[PDB]
Amino acid sequence: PGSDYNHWLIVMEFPKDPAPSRDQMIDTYLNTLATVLGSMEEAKKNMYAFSTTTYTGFQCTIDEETSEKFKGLPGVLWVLPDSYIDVKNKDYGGDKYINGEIIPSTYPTYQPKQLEHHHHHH
Repeated sequence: PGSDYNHWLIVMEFPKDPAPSRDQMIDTYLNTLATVLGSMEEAKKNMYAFSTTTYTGFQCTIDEETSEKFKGLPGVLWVLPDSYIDVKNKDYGGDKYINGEIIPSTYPTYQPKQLEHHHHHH
């Protein structure tokens, strides 16, 4: 549902100690994408959304083969296909990254389906 094997959510892990700032995390997302894509220019072009609160990860337009390259990388916890949270607006959720400019998300606390926790029904 918006999932087409060319939009990928990459969930990461950060130091606690000094808590990374929000800008540090954005930079780290782009750093990670840039190492796989081989260029910072192409990372800035292909990162379209991210969170630093609800989850600590980013979402990018890369193909399936490319997404596999993230699974070994230090700091990467999950590589999962992204999907719409709002079909009408083709909204993938999370804050939007548009060539450096950040658009805060419409539903910031909304948990994406890919990161659902299953709660045992006792």
